[PDB]
Amino acid sequence: MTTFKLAACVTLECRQVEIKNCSFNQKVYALFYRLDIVPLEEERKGNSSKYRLINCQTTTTEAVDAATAAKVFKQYANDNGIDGEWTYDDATKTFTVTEGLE
Amino acid sequence: EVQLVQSGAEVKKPGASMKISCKASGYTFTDYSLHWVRQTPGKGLEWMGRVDPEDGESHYAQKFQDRVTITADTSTDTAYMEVRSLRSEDTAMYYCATDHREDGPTYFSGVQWVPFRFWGQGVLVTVSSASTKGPSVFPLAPSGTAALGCLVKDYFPEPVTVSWNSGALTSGVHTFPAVLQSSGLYSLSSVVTVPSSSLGTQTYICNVNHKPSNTKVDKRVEPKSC
Amino acid sequence: VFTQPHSVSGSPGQTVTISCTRSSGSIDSEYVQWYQQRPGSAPTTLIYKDNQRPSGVPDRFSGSIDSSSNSASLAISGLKEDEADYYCQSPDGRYNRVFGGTRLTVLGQPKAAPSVTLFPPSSEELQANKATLVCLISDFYPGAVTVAWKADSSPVKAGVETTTPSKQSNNKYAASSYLSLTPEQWKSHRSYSCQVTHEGSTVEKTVAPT
Ligand SMILES: *[C@@H]1O[C@H](CO)[C@@H](O)[C@H](O)[C@H]1NC(C)=O
Repeated sequence: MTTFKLAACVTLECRQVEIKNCSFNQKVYALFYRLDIVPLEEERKGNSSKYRLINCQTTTTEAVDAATAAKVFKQYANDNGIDGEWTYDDATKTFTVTEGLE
Repeated sequence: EVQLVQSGAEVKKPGASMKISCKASGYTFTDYSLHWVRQTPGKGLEWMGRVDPEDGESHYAQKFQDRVTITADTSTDTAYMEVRSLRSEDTAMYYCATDHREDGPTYFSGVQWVPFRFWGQGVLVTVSSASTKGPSVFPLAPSGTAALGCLVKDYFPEPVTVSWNSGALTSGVHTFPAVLQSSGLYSLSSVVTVPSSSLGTQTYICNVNHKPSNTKVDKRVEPKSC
Repeated sequence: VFTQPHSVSGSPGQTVTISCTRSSGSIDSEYVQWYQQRPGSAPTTLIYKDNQRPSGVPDRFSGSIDSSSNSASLAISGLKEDEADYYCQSPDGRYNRVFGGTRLTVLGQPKAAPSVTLFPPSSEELQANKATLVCLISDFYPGAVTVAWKADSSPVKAGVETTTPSKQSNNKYAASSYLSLTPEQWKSHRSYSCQVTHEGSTVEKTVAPT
C-alpha cells in the first residue's frame, strides 16, 4: 500500500536569506524566523528544503492511489471543521488543504 | 523509545544472496526514510542506500546500484535490504539507520532534522567458501576469589554471544575476543570471577549463542570432584 | 570523496581536533554531521548542521567549519571514555550521502598490570578426544603483552594460538592464549605452564593432570 498524508497547513520551500526565505503555492515568497517552521525533510545548506508551519493538523490513510485517498480526505474534511483550497504532491504523497490568500 | 532491531548474523557462499531486515518501533515509520550503511572490518562506514516507507521509492550509491535492492513493509514496519551476487569483499557489518527530528538545543533553534539519529545494532554477514560450523562449549571449572568460565570452541563464522545466568550476572564477567586459529575456525572464552565461598551455593550458567549456525547452548559450570 | 586522517591522538584533559576535507566542492554547500563509534558498537550522532549537538550530547564536543581550509572539523575537549572511531558525513544532492573515518587514540592513560588465569582441559573435552589449555590475560595497559608456554620445564611453540590485545569496556586491554593438545600429550607430562610478561615482569601459572 501507499500511505497518503493530509495537511491542514501550508508546505514551505525555504532557503537561507536564522531567517529563511520561504515560498508557498503560483509561488509567493516571504521571510520566516527559523523558529516558526518545522522540517519536512533534511535541511539543505545550499538549495531549498521543504518545511512546515508550527501550527498544523495532519491525518493519513492507505489507498490504492491518490484518487481513492482524496475520497477519504474529503470525508475527513467534511466531518471535521476543515475547509480550504486543495493541492496534491506525488513526490511526498501529501495532500494539502489551506484557506489562505483571503 | 525508538528502536531499530536488525536480523541475526549469517554466512553465505560466494555468488549467493542475502535479504537482511530491520524492524522499527517508537516512531511513525512512514515519516522517515530508512537507510543502510556497511562497514567492512577494519575499514570505515559507507552509505548503501535508502527507502522511503510511504511508497516504494528507493535510492542507492554508485557502487551498490547494481546488486542491491532496499524495500520497506509498512504493515510490519520492517525494512529489508537484499544483496545479490555476493563476493569475498562483502564481508561486513550492515547497519540500518534512520533520521529523526528534535527540538533544538536552544529556544532560538527550533525543530531540527538530525541525520542518522538512530542506528540498528548491526548484523555481521560473512562471505566465504567454508560452511557454517557450530560451537562446542566446555566448562572451565574452578580449582579468596575463584574464576570459572566457558570455552566456546571451533566455530565459524563470527560472532558469538555469551551471557551468564541469562544476563542476571554481570559483575566480574569478562568475555574475551576470539582467537582466529590457524585452521580458519574461531575459539572464544568467557570467564567470571566469583567468591569461592559461593561455589556450593550459587549455580553459574553460561548462555552461548551463535546466530550463523542458529546454535544456542546453556552450560552449567560446576567444580569437579576432589 | 571526503577524506579524514585515519588516525588522530590526544592525552587526557586536552582538546583534539579531527579534520574532514571535501575533494569535490565547498564545505559551505552541504551540512556536515559527525558520529562516534565505540569499539564493538553501533555509531552515535554527536553533531549535525555543522555545529549542533543532539539531545544528550555533552558540551565537550563541538563542530566547526573553516571555509578557507575547505575543511570541516570536530573538536573534542576534556579527553577521556572518548576513545573511539569518529566519522564525518555530508549529503550529495537530493538523494545521496557520503561518509568520511578517524580512529581517535587516547594516550598517556595510567599504566596497569595484567591479571592472569590458566585452566586445564575439561573432563568433557577429554571425553571428546581433545585437550585445550586456556590462558586468560586481562585488565592491563598499555595494550601490548607477550605470552609463552612450557610442557614441564621445556618450552613448546607448536599447538599455541594467541590473540592480539584489545580494549574491554573497562578501559584496560585483554587477551587470551590457547595450547591445543591431545589427551595423551596432556596426560604424559607432569605439569604445563603459561607465562605472561607485560612490563619488565613475568607471572607464571601452571596446571597438572591432577
Ligand atoms: C528570496 O527569493 C527570491 C526569489 O526570486 C529573491 O528574489 C529574493 O531576493 C530572495 N531574498 C529575499 C530577502 O526575498
